Amino acid sequence: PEKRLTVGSLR
Amino acid sequence: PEKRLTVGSLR
Amino acid sequence: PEKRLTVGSLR
Amino acid sequence: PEKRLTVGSLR
Amino acid sequence: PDFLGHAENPLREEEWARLNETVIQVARRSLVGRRILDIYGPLGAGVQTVPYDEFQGVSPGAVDIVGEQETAMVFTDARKFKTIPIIYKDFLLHWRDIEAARTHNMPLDVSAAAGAAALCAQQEDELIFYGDARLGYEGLMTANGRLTVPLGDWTSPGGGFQAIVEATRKLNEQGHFGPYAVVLSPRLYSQLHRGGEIETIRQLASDGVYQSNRLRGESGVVVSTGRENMDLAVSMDMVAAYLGASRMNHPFRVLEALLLRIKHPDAICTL
Amino acid sequence: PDFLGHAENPLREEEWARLNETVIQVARRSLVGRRILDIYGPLGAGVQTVPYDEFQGVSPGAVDIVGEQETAMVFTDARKFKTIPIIYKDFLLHWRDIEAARTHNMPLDVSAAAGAAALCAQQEDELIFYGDARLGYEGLMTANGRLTVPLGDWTSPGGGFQAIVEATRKLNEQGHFGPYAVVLSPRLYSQLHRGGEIETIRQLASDGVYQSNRLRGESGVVVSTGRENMDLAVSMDMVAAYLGASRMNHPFRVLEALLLRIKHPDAICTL
Amino acid sequence: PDFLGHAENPLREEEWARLNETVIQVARRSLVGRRILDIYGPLGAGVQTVPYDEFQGVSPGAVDIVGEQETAMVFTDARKFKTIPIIYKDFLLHWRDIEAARTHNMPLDVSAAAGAAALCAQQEDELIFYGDARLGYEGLMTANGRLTVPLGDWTSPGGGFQAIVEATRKLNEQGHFGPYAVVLSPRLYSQLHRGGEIETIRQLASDGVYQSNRLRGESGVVVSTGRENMDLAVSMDMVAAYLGASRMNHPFRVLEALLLRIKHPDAICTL
Amino acid sequence: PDFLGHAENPLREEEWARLNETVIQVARRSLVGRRILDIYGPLGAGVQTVPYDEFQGVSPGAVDIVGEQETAMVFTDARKFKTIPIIYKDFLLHWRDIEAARTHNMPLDVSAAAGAAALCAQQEDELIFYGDARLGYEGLMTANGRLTVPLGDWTSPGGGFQAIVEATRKLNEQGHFGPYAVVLSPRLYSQLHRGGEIETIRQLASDGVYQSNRLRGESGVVVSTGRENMDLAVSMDMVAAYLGASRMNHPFRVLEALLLRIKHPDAICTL
Repeated sequence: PEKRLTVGSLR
Repeated sequence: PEKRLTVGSLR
Repeated sequence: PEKRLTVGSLR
Repeated sequence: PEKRLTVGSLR
Repeated sequence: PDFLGHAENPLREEEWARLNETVIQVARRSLVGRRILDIYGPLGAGVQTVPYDEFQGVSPGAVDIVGEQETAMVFTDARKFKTIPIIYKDFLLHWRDIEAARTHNMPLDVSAAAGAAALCAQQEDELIFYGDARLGYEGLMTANGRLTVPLGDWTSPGGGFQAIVEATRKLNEQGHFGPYAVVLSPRLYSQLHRGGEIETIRQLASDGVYQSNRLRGESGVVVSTGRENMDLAVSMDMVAAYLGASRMNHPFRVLEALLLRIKHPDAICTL
Repeated sequence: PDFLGHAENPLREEEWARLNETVIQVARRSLVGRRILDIYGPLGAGVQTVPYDEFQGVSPGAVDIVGEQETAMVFTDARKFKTIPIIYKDFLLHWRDIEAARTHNMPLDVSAAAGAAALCAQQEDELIFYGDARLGYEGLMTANGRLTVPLGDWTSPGGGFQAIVEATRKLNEQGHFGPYAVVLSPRLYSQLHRGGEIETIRQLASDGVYQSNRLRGESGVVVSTGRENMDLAVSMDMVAAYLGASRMNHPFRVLEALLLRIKHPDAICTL
Repeated sequence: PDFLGHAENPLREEEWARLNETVIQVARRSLVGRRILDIYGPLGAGVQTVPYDEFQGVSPGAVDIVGEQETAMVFTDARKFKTIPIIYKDFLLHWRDIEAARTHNMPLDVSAAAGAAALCAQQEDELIFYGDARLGYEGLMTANGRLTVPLGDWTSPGGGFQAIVEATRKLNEQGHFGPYAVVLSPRLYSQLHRGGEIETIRQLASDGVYQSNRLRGESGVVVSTGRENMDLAVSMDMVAAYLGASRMNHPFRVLEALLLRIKHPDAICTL
Repeated sequence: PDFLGHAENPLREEEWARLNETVIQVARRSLVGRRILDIYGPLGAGVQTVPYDEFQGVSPGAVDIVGEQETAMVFTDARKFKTIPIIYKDFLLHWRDIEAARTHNMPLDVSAAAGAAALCAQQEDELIFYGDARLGYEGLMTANGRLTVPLGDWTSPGGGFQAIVEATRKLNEQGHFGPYAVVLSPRLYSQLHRGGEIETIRQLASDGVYQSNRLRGESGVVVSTGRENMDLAVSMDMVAAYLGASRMNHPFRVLEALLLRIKHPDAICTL
């Protein structure tokens, strides 16, 4: 239920 | 816990 | 409590 | 107590 | 039977997933802005304002036996707390298409979703590289103190590398020594490959030389990648939301909440 | 309640771990000078001076069959005991931001800490590769007896290998035969890749050709990596400390205690 | 590990004791004023004022077999209740010095503490001899009813004796008789020192012939040493107090609360 | 409290291990003669002389059905039995540094030991490549029967190859078929490395090319490194011993017992 960014940063 | 004195008068 | 290097020995 | 060559030849 | 009413969740978990992977892969290939700069961690949907920081002036640090220099960046007299905009696009899904996929037991057609996500990512790149100019946001090409480096002759092989050098030197004398990221317009990016120069530029950058379609005309920016110079605050990432239903169809919105904050305006150098 | 009372260590656990991981990641991902130097064991910051041994003008001999003839012995020409400087950067943290992170469960903004760590590491590289002339310290590129080698025709493909081989030759003639490590300015370092020379230099060095942005327009150093030729005395590593609590804000300081001692000045050659 | 986080009491009992002995010995060898002035017993930190008394006029008293003479009642002519100021000075102690002391098991360096003690003793002597004026305190040079006497023919043989004798006569006429103390500025101190004056002054005055730099270019006083004529109300003696931790340091301050009360202004004669 | 006594063993086991491994790494890194000399087995400290075999002249051998052809005998022309010298070097450890390690806990530094080991290796290489003329010993470039070959000017392409090939022709004419190794002074070694000729020389030699500091400005040798041409005798390798304690300073000495025996002097060719 946390934020869980979807598309991870490329860097 | 005495208030005490540190440097006594030189006199 | 020892030195416990953090960032080091990067070689 | 053996001969025990320390700096072995690079060869 | 389900399409006879105004449905809450028209798609089940299978096609919701398929949509999520579709959007995430399309955007991941499409994006050229995130690669340049590190994102700030996910704040959440509620957050709408973040502290916009400015750090004009250089305090490179101190060397001392006793640590008495006392150096420390000064907060700006008034924190501006810039607000977080919303980047979005919309696409339709036909109800007959949904029911056909359900009855055929076949993968659902998400071409409209992929197109909407690509357009939203392109608009994100436009926002990153250029200010909105109606919202008042500040872009990489509109920032104050861009460190403009003149572009004289550019087609001789030496000149292309020289211009990047000179930009590096400007960043040096302005105080930034961190790793460099180079973003180039498509024209001069393709042109630079004539003499193998691109690899040398990439090595000088040490973090990546990429190309953006949105840059118009000659457009090269060298930017210290490091945090405390530029950041991307993400309130919520690329998602797909359901915009009710009209005319029995199903409109959806590809959604993301991003804000590019340029903490130190001297960390960028345009050409 | 935490606004009103006085207490230690504002940030709690998770946040302390976040800060520590951020600073150590930044340090490791930024340090180049430490790549070619073997660090003296961690002193613990209690020690503030180290023996500045200078093994110069050494004497050969001692070929006898029964131990006669004698030797001059080995000792530093003169004990100096130079002191270890402190490299630090101060950043500030608002209390409302901390409590917003506490309540809303958003990640805390560590951009200021990351920037302070990066700038402190950059200052460390500055100190390592250059003396400051204000604290009586000495760097690699300004030392006395640096065994300079002329670097004409660097642009030409043959020259870069030549200059490197010549620098090696000088090191050998003087004494040091060690596997070498090179450090180059982004101009030179970028230029050699197009030629193809970088593979040659890598094979000659056998321990690494590296890029350091702290160097001049056209300069570089070839060094012997071995211990007893260079040392990085370490008293205390990249750490974050709390500068008390003034006016309800929260100042922190990123800290390093390093000193580069070149015991044998012949192991360096500049370009 | 303790250095990183600020603490209320960084120093241990041993370092506190070392600080106290150092400041005590500096005060003991520095306080010229205390040796003459008798000191009222300390009161504590809580008390901030003392009853400032006046004894204008002298009642001879009487002797009788039974004691029926109704001698004049001796009491304060006007209560004033002056407030007790604070004399203080700030010195700085470095965390690395404390850590080095802890590691080497060596006495802590208190040079700054000694300097602060010396300056605080100088300020106390300044307050005693000349009043601050802004707060309206009254000193030896600022007293009312000082019985000013000329000092002509200085540096001529016997000049010092003549001046002191005349002052002594004036004091006798007022009715003050005890052991005299003479305090002189360095200039006329040496001017009488040159030819045997000091031994005669020491004998006739009978308590002291002291030198103080706090006096002006050419001045001196011949106070009556005995109590009731003058006193020194004390709240708290030379102590060292910790003013928090700032910028990874340890600022301390030498503290005293002293107040010179000249109970009988006729006991003084200036030059 | 060893500083008030003639300490027997100042260091303990891990310090001895550190010293031994440091000198071992110094030796392995530094020896270049031991790369091309096969070493006669470790004899020990007891042995002080070895047979010096002279194999002047070539006996081709015999082939026959019956095995009775009476081929020329191969044996030492005259047994010599020259002794094995001692190559040593003295470094020093300060008693205050010892005390500091014992209580202060700072780590001991053996940079002086590594420098002494390097100088001992340097003297060993000098002995191998050159005689001393004081002990009646012999080196590579001073022996009788060296088959000297003139050296055409280098910095010209193919000059180096022509020279080594000539020298090879001379060696083959003297009936030595052994694979060779080329040892060159740094100057002409760099001159050869300029034109990329080291590939051809290395593949012709197949035993490697090595550079020696000791060789003069313009000097070089080609040797057949196989046994029965040259041998190195080793009574005792690099070992660090305690030379008592004078001055209260602790002296140590690195020892090595070597002797080069060029059993077939025709196998070496100088330039």
